[PDB]
Amino acid sequence: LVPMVIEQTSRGERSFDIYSRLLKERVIFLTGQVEDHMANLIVAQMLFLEAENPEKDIYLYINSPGGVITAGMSIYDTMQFIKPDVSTICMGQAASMGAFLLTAGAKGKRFCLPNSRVMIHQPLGGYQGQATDIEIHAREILKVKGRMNELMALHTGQSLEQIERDTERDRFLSAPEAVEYGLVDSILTHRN
Amino acid sequence: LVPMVIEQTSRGERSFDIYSRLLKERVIFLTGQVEDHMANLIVAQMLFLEAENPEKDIYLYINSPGGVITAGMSIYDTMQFIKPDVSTICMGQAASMGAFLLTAGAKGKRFCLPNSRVMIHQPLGGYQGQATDIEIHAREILKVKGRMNELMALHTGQSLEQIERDTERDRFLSAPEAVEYGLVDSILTHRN
Amino acid sequence: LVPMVIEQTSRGERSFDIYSRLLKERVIFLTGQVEDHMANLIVAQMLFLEAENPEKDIYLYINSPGGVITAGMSIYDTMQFIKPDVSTICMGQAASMGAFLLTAGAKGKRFCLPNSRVMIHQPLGGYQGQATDIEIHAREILKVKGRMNELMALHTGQSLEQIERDTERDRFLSAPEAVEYGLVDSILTHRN
Amino acid sequence: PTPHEIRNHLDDYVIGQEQAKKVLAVAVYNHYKRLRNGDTSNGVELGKSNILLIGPTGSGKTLLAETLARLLDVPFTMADATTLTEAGYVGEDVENIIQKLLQKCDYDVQKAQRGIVYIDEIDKISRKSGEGVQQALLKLIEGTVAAVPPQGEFLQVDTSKILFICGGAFAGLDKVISHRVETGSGIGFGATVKAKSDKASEGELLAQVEPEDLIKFGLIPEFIGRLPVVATLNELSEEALIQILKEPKNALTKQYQALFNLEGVDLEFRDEALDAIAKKAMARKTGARGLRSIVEAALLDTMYDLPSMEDVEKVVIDESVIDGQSEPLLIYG
Amino acid sequence: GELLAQVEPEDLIKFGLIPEFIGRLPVVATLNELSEEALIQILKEPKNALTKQYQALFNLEGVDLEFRDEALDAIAKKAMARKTGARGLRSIVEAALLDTMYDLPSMEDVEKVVIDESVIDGQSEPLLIYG
Ligand SMILES: Nc1ncnc2c1ncn2[C@@H]1O[C@H](COP(=O)(O)OP(=O)(O)OP(O)(O)=S)[C@@H](O)[C@H]1O
Ligand SMILES: [Mg+2]
Repeated sequence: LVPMVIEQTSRGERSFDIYSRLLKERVIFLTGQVEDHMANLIVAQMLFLEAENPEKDIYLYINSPGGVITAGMSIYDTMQFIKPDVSTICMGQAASMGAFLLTAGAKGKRFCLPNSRVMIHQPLGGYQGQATDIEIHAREILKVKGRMNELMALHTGQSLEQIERDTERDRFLSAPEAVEYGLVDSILTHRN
Repeated sequence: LVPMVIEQTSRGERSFDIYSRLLKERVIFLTGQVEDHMANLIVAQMLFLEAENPEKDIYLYINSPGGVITAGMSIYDTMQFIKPDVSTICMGQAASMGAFLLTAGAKGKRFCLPNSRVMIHQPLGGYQGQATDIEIHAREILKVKGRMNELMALHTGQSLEQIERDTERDRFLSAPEAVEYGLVDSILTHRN
Repeated sequence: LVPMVIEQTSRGERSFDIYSRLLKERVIFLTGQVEDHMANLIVAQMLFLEAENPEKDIYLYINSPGGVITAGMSIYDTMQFIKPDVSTICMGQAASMGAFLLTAGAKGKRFCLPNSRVMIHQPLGGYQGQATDIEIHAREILKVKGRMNELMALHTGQSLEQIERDTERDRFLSAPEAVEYGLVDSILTHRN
Repeated sequence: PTPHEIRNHLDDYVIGQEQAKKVLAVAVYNHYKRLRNGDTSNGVELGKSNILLIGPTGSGKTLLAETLARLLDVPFTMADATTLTEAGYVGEDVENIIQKLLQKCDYDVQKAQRGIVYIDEIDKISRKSGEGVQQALLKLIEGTVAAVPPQGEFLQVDTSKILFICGGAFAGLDKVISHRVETGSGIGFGATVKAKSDKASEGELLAQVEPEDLIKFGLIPEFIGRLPVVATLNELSEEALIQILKEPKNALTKQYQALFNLEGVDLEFRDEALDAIAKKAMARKTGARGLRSIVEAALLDTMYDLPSMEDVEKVVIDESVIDGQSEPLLIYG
Repeated sequence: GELLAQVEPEDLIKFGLIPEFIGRLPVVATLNELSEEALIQILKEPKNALTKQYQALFNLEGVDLEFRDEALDAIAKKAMARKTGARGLRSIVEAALLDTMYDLPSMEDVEKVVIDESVIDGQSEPLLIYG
């Protein structure tokens, strides 16, 4: 069940849900495993907010263990294409594609909760079939791994070699460690 | 089925459900196993209440055996971030993540029913794979266990060593015992 | 859940969803495996937009790994039949039928995201039964393969022989390579 | 006066709106030239030509009707449609305002026939009561003997010879116009998103306005028909506000400078200071209306101390003074 | 006080004033509610201050009273809460001294009356020294 909130305005009472009310304030939610259906929904919300006001910042809370890499790339392109700066805040956890999107936000506007955790790992795939087909798929996944590493180094500011070594295996970093690594900028502990 | 209640106001009759009606009075419900979807919904409700009035207390009834630890951490951060004090009342039972959130409420505003029960235990996890990967996951779960113990001691007021020993195995404490331990402050038996 | 957005107009407030709001602006979405049900829905949207205005362009975002070939052919015919030019933009990925529809857009109006990926492969099928029946099905799939290759060469501008050789096995091409191959025209990196 | 003469005089008091000045000047000249021909030798009757003004808030639509009216000795009155003016529970009928116009002309109905009654905020009564006001206003816009009986014996004057000019700051009208003539979507990668702080093309788009657009906005077909003449006003850009500070004859800078000249102290505003005031005025969204308030407050501190201070020859205001970093420099002498 | 400092002509028209009337008044001198510091000053400095009005009132029967400094500021804050401006100062002092005027004339051998912050706050009754 989704609670239905009511917003008081000059025109009159308006009916909205919990998610819709926050969306009107330029807020987006990224919950559940990343896939084509959910990823497309997020992209649509970003486009709508840009048309309404191409200057106000668009917030996006990332809380998911990850999902399809291809479905996650579409969201990244939309964030870097729309003129409004996308502010990403990590809530709960952000692993696999979630971590990549966390550092993809506009510089100086990346935040995370004090107890939030971010995990980064190399791309995961796999193909079965003839030898020739397996070779093509192996090259495809390798290319995606290199592109992802370059993008990560661009935001976090670390060297390309450092990112590759740290992505060889799952790496868990707490909120304080994320700031030093470069994934996020500051930590939102209490409202001031 | 969700009963639909009607609230009488000067403007006119308004349509609401049982959960929505209580939400308008700064009341939130935490039922079912903790997960990413349900946890995100609770966080959204807290943010909406803060915007409406950043001073009125926000109630939250905890009734669940627990769930994903990462999902629960997001709710804890929101409670400690929003200026309004979050009052947590245990109904039925509060175990695993439920117990942690029960003691995370504002000091002096934690309550529990006379027949409520609270259970506390160490984090539960598990990973399978190569030896190197297993070592990384083992260290990650251990770090989470230490952080949770420190937070518990901060609210209940007990020593860090005492919390660790009591968390080695499941511990069932009745409502009267919860007050002495420090998880809650008082017990709401009858309305006065 | 689908967020419900509100559009401000002179007549008054109007209720719409995220997908419906974009549809009013001549925008269509193609997500999920191609099938008869989803393909029919897309065709209906194109017809409605043409009636409203047979001159304004109709956008269509392709984000899917592919599906039934027969279902995809219906969408291709509709795009080439309606007077308005259909602009196709690849988001996330476009493989199998998705790649074919990406290059089927009006010349000079095909775009793709910087991180988008397009994969092209020969038709996939298979039949079981008597020898005579197997022969008929084998000829049918072969004819479909030839027709698809000819259409691809018409848009991309490449030779028929080149398309056949490249379609013998899965071929992954990044966004920069798609422009040179002829599938797309330009890449939309940032809004200008 | 011929339309050319009217244009020459009006451009001195108000700057910009070249297109609106050409259509407005011709409309008033055609209506008044018909009234002057009271004899009407030709059997053909002369019908009124109501004017319609469309433009963004603060563009000077009201100042165009008032300033143009001052050029002539005829009386001019104003009304507001936000109150749902009507002879009944809907609101207060503008008929009382009509009598006010009569009072200005020494309470002479003969001269009251040349009224230029203007109704502002006309776009606020658009149909979504709203439609009720428009319906009751259809007859009033055209000839109608019925009106509030004057108390100077009770007469009944007709509202046919009095010119009616309706103008309002239509909100969202540029969106419907774009969706009609202009192509492209408003949402999506290929959509042409208009920058809020740049590419102020709203004025140009308004020029391509037709009666069909007003129909969808909410105005009933009868109301649109009553207003045959249509005019558009372009938004004043940051540079436009700068010109309004000096180019207008009765500009804000000229008024304050003249006031100080009475005591022998002359103040001069440099080009750097003028642009500084214009940039902050745009942010406030008050338009030209807020220019007088901001400029007066900036020089209010020194204006109060100017009469008391002795040994003063001429003061000057620098750009830093507007920002509050320093105070107007004074040249002792 | 800040809301009134920023006003626009549309606000006056919506209130009821005819639009022409607003234009005729280019100058708009907006005032602000008296602050706590201003209330105390108006409570003592003015020649006709209510504080001295009551002092002269008791002089009819030969009694005088003095208001302590710690009590003047307390009365000012209470008046601000009433949101009645300077008029609230008279009402507050009247209620505090209501009991004093009810029994003072009846009592005999009264010399002076001393009122402090506690007396006005209701914690204790006004002090009185016989003589
Ligand atoms: N072109 C202009 N030249 C000089 N002064 C101008 C010009 N446009 C506006 N102003 C000034 O800005 C003030 C406000 O502009 P107006 O459009 O007349 O206000 P308005 O029409 O009453 O606004 P609405 O429609 O009631 S919300 C005028 O009274 C002038 O002092
Ligand atoms: Mg006006």
